[PDB]
Amino acid sequence: ASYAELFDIGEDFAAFVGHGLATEQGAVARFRQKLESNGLPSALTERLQRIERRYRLLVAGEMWCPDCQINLAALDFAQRLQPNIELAIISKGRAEDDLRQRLALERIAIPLVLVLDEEFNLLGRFVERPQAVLDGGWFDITAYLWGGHLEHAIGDVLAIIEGAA
Amino acid sequence: ASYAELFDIGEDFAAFVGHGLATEQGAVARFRQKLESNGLPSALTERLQRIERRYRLLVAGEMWCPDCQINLAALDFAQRLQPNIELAIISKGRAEDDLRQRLALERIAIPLVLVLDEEFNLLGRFVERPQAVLDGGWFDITAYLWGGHLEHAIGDVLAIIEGAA
Repeated sequence: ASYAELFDIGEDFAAFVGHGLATEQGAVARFRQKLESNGLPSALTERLQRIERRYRLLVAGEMWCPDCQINLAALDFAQRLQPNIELAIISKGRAEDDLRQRLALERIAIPLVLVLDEEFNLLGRFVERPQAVLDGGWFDITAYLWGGHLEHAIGDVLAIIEGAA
Repeated sequence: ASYAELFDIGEDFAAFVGHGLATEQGAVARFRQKLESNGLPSALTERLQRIERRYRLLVAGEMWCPDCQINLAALDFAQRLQPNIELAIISKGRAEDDLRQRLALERIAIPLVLVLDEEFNLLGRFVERPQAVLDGGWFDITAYLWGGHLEHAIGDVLAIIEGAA
């Protein structure tokens, strides 16, 4: 299926979360509250506000995955603040079946977030975790699992949008 | 999660089908029409009508899978004819994450259909294909992919219900 066809059958975040176990919806609620209370740095907030074109994020994720709970709570926050961004979420299994060849991936690590423009051209991708976490060791991964890198998922995605033209 | 918790977040067949690509919904429509036109043997139809207790089928499946398209179209038919049976469908990924240990499976072949009673006790399972297809060769698998074993998915499931007490 084309990226447009996949984004069409993808679910929105509210629906995605609504299909999760009570425990998993509570994990997402926890990461959401951290952003709602702490907010975001002003430099990042400014970069978000300056996004004036429409971007589509095609995600492969699942509500039982801790990395999806973490990073998608973040990207939902961003999208609710900046509705020029929109997420649609398909399954890991569907990504394994239809996205592995074109993306040149042997396996699908979730969340896989594909950043597309309005004509569904692929601008880049975020895979599993923020790059500052993927460059780190035990310490960074641990703070991340605690929700201390939520702003990095947003920053990474903005970076891909910014990196394009 | 318990089998009750998993069946609760499972989607019904109509919803499951509604999230599929137009092409995949057409495949399901095709297998449905074959049952709607041809029907079922009278011996099988009788065994279906005699199911007087409530049974819950917890399925792991995905709309892009040909085996799920085939066998779940069949089991939906059965359930619409015999509403003492009810399907709820969760993802392959969630089955990989939460059902592999308790079922003693190294991998999840879909559809995985777990047959449970009303107190969510596991009576048995159907895995990927009907047993008469799994015992066959190229010829049987080919007729199966063409939809010539739809009645066997139903029969297998009734057999598990019948095999219990």
